[PDB]
Amino acid sequence: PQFPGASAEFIDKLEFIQPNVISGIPIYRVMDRQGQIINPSEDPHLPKEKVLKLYKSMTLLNTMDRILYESQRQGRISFYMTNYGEEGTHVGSAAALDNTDLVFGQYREAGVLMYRDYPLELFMAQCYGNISDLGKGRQMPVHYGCKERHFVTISSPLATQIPQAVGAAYAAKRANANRVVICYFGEGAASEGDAHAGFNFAATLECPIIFFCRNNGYAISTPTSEQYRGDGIAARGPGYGIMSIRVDGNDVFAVYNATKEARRRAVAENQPFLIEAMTYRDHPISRLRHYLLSQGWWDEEQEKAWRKQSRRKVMEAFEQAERKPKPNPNLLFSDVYQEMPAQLRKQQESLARHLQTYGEHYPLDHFDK
Amino acid sequence: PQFPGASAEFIDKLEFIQPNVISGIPIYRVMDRQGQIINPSEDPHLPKEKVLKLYKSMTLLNTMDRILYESQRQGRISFYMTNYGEEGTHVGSAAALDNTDLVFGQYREAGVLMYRDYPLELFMAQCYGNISDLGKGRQMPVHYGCKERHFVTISSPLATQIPQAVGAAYAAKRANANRVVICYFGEGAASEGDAHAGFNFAATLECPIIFFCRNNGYAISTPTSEQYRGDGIAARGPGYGIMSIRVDGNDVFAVYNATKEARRRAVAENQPFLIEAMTYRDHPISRLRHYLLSQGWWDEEQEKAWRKQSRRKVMEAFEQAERKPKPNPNLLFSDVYQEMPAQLRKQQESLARHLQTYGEHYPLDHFDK
Amino acid sequence: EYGQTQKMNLFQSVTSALDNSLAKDPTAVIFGEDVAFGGVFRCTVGLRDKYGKDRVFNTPLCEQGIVGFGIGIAVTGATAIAEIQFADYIFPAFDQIVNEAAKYRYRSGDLFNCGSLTIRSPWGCVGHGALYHSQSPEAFFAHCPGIKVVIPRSPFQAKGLLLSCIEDKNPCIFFEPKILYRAAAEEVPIEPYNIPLSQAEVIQEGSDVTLVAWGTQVHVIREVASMAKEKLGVSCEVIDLRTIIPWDVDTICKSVIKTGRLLISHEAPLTGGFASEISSTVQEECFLNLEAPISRVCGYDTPFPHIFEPFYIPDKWKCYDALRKMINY
Amino acid sequence: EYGQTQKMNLFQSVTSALDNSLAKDPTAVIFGEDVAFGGVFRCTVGLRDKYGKDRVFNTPLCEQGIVGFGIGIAVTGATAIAEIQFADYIFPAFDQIVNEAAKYRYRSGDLFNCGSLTIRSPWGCVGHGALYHSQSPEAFFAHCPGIKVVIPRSPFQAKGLLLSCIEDKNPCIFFEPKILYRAAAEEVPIEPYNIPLSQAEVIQEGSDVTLVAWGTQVHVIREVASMAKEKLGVSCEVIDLRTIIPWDVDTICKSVIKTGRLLISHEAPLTGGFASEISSTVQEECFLNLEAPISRVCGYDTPFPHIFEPFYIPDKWKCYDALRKMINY
Ligand SMILES: Cc1ncc(C[n+]2csc(CCOP(=O)(O)OP(=O)(O)O)c2C)c(N)n1
Ligand SMILES: Cc1ncc(C[n+]2csc(CCOP(=O)(O)OP(=O)(O)O)c2C)c(N)n1
Ligand SMILES: [Cl-]
Ligand SMILES: [Cl-]
Ligand SMILES: [K+]
Ligand SMILES: [K+]
Ligand SMILES: [K+]
Ligand SMILES: [K+]
Ligand SMILES: [Mn+2]
Ligand SMILES: [Mn+2]
Repeated sequence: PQFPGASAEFIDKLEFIQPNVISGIPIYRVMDRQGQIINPSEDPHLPKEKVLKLYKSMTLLNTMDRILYESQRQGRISFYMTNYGEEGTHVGSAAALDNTDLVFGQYREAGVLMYRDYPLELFMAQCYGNISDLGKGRQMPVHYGCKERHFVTISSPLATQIPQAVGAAYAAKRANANRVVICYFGEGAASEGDAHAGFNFAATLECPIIFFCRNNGYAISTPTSEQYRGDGIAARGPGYGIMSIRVDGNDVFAVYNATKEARRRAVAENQPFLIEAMTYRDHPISRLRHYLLSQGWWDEEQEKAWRKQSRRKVMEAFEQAERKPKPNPNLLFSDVYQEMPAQLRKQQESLARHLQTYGEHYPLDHFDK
Repeated sequence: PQFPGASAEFIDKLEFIQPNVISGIPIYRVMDRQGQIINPSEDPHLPKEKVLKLYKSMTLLNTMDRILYESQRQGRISFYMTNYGEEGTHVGSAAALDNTDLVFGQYREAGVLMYRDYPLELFMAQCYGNISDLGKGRQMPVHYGCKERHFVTISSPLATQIPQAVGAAYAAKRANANRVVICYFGEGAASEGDAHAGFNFAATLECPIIFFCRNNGYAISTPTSEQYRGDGIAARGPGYGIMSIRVDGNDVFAVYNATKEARRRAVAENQPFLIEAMTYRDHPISRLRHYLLSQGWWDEEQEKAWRKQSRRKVMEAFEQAERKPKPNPNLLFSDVYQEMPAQLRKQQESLARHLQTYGEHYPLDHFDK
Repeated sequence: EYGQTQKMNLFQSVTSALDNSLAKDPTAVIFGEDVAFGGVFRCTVGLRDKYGKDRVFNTPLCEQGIVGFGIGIAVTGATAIAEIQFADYIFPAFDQIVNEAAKYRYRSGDLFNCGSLTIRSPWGCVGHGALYHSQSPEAFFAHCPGIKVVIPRSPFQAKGLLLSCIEDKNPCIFFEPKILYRAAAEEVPIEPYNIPLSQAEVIQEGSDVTLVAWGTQVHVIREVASMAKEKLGVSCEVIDLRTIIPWDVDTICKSVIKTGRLLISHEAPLTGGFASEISSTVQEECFLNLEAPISRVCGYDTPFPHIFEPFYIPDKWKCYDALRKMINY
Repeated sequence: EYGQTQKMNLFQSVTSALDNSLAKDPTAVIFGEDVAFGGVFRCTVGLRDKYGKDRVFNTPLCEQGIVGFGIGIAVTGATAIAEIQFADYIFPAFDQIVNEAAKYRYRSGDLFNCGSLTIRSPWGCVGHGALYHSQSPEAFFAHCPGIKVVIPRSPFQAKGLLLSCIEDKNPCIFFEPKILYRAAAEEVPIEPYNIPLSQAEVIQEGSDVTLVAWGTQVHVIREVASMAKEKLGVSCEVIDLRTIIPWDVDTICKSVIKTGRLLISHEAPLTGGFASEISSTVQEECFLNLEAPISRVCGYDTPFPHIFEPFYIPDKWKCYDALRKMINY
């Protein structure tokens, strides 16, 4: 055949190509449910200090989740999204990145920030929208962002970050400084048009990006049977020309290995990689705990002391966060554009005049002045 | 593994899944370049009358193209899109449909209408925007539509028809009357978000639809190397759970066979099928002509007489179309909503008043009154 | 007046409309994200069990697909009631709404249409929704000939307007004020009834000033009328616009010819907001009657903030102060 | 004033701006559908050969991707100049523009931004473009705080405004009137120069009436000024708005305080069109000066038709007749 659109032979018999969904792409695993290494040639043999850091980051995240989830139940904060079941995918992949690799995500990615030593005070400041929040209290809780830790601010519209992450990866390529971009999203978000945009552009424009899809079988109430009919998201990668793998999201080492190799090859080859990590909506923390014990790297006394200390650190941050004032209400007007248009300043002055007269009717008590 | 998102085994070794683009999905062919049947078990053995109708529909389309393309070059009509190279994909697939199957498309689908006996007068009326145009002269040329022949009016925004065709297919399923929907689009249009929407919805919602992608290697100036990096569009179907095939678009019989089988199974099984037909931006007319000759079903005298008669019929329609007036300018206001809002009627009255006073400055000469 | 009623909040009134629709129209289907289990705001509770999984069903998470799919159902003549989970997430579908749904009938010379489409979506502020759980997008749609945009103020109004949208032969967007979903109930007829589209409602007669709003903001202006009467001895005519487009120009102009003053209020940002269209039109038609400049009391020209919401919204004090100044112009 | 000039039509002036940008900003890239070979309107001819395939390149056919990709480039600080092939096809990107680009700086507290993005797109009627080759979408964007929308009237203005957009630290949409691409040339400086954003230009002083328009419609109102002077002895002040948002309120209000009459014109449909925002604002600020109702002479509230275009557009006779009536009010 002589068609520029595809490289292929002729066939003289009519045969439709059938999807293989019943036996899909297999799920890569490094350690079993008892924390045992299954195949020694795949063991990354991470040193004890780093593995303890993976474990403490996961558990600290889990401690923070418990407390802020309760805070939400009481209306102390307006909203919360937990990380339960996603601690290993995020901590394990973050550990495989270079500290300056740029991260785009959404609602399940706090563990990346935790691994990058984001202060508990700042997670809280964002949820409370208090004066310490660098986001100036403008977004809903858990909409975290950190310029110093290369974690691009979350936004509620699903999948919009995917083609943006590809653009940042293209710019990184041009800048030539050995950086990857990683982009996290759920299996629900992968149904958006923007996912098809980002996957395709990353391949045709040859971008050093890792797409990290978390597939936990549900998008709110919708099971994956109503979300897609192919073999999950991993089976989509090859149709875009993207190298693809599926991993056990309860296995921090499998996540680490796959992300480390994707990062190495994405940066060297300027091509996208897709990792689909399977999780539940047999936990990553338990599994790593079993592993630590086998190595003689943890025990019940250490577990108790850390549980105690992590609760103390989170409660200290929690209490301070609740006691800080909210930002000055003037801050509602800045950063709409870099400068403030004259007409916008007029509106800001109109609010200042209004509060002068009717201020008793506003909760000024709580806001910086 | 116990993950609801995918059905798969574990694997204990890290292995990325690689796309197979160099040897892609093979291209189904029934007859060679000399019009010879390659594999007798695949010959549809269509009767002489139907095969002559395929040939005359293609050539008549080609005759009309030549004339209207020249008309466009002279500014007699404002715009034109030809069907060159796409005569076989459209005539061959149309022949495999039931006359009441609903067709969505865009700019390359006039042959479907031609096969369905759309009058030459009406193709012309749309291009000229004259009083005979059922579209009332509102859209650019070649934006054809026919309710009686179940061909949904074309619109310029690429790929928007794809999720709509899926919706019409869902509605057909519910209505239970053994109808398919077919949806045509190019390989460029397949990059749109709406293509990912329609493919996915058709699979999860189990819709009796044929997606017919024409891949001619180019979208305006853009070669497919800049459009995608997987194995064309056919290789995308399996990732959505869609049964998929690639065919030789210069081979009317291969197109016919694939569309006939896709239609049979889509309606029986309520599942989508994707056909990717490879064309050039070795012609379908020449190839079928060679076939007719081998059968003793055509010869040079018949070819001459038909060339003459088809030119005459198109020129008769062309001349009549140019001489008809354009529709009443009042028609610019109707059908915006089913009824006319009072405020819109006010605007229509404002134009009538304006023309009463300033009419000499408008080309009223040409418009119905 | 309308048969037996029962107390319903706004989400229940929506379910009642949808149920009545499915009962009387065998073609009708309801679809969108998470509609099957009853929806994130409970508007479709019970309907799948009652009418069948082929009629009340979840789609993949893809708004441009939801609307394109809905248009396709409507092209065959079947009633398509699409849900977009928050109005904030309607934008991925903007091209399918503006370029496709709105233009479908016109561009085909009425050979094809999607009149049997209705898109319903939660709308407006909710106390803590911030940038993407709060938006009021009606002005974006107001500039698009060929769609209708309708916004109710209460459960009784929601069911009557939604039934009219579903039955209207044009693609309709119906925005449901989410802060009212579980607010106070009122009596709502159990059987179907319609409230006409493109018809404002004067809910309180007045002689000194006309106040216009829609959605939850109608309740704000009702209160402002009360404050103005008590504090200023000023008599306000309070009007719920109800349909954004095509809008009831005559009812608004008639009121302003009587009062000579107009104040329009909406949660959406001032600039390019729908108040600008009403103001400009009233100015054209009522010019010689205007005693004072028409005032617009709207959201600021910013994204919708989380912690600053109490300071952002055009509340009753903002409306009252504007009114005071206008009465004194 | 600006160094050596040469005659350029509007497409050539755009190429000149882009070339100057790439020359002086090593980060800058240009991308979109069919830009590599020079573009369907020839705006990028020569640039890929001059600056390299990594800097001037084609994307897949996917507008929501083009804008999302552009935003991502800009998030790293690099200048991203995206093309959308016709403004009519900007809608697939509406969510990326409105929900993402416009809100990027605000929602992050200025930790991240996409100020270095500019989206350029052909705009406005072209004689036979019909529904999808003709649209003027500026009002849809005007209701979105956080983006700027800019529309030039000539080659000199295009290059100066486009350079300002590219350099402005906010995401800008720059609409190029396609009917002017190969219309008359004028002298345009070869070297870079800027024209300020959010600044209207009074191109002709007048005392009896203010006329406001943008894009090609500026030429229409210039002619209307001439007709009014010759036929009515009426002196018109002619103003090109140039930036749709943030718009130059002061220059327009100052002119109307002087003249006491205002007529605004645009190709876009009347309802929800940007004329409504100007009218409502001028009415608020200039109320006591208004001798006559502010008039809006716009496209009708329909999709943009093919064969009926000559009857659809707010041409010089439509503008003149409105002006005559206003002068006589
Ligand atoms: C464009 C858009 N539509 C809908 C939503 C509402 N929504 C918030 S989370 C969610 C489910 C997301 O599922 P998935 O991507 O699988 O992530 P998971 O919650 O399972 O981690 C939905 C529909 C949204 N935020 N954005
Ligand atoms: C949303 C949108 N973007 C861009 C265009 C401009 N456009 C008209 S045809 C075309 C190329 C289409 O390519 P393909 O789908 O491969 O069809 P082909 O022309 O090759 O038959 C483009 C970009 C359009 N009509 N709609
Ligand atoms: Cl959300
Ligand atoms: Cl086009
Ligand atoms: K997002
Ligand atoms: K289309
Ligand atoms: K309807
Ligand atoms: K910019
Ligand atoms: Mn999920
Ligand atoms: Mn093509």
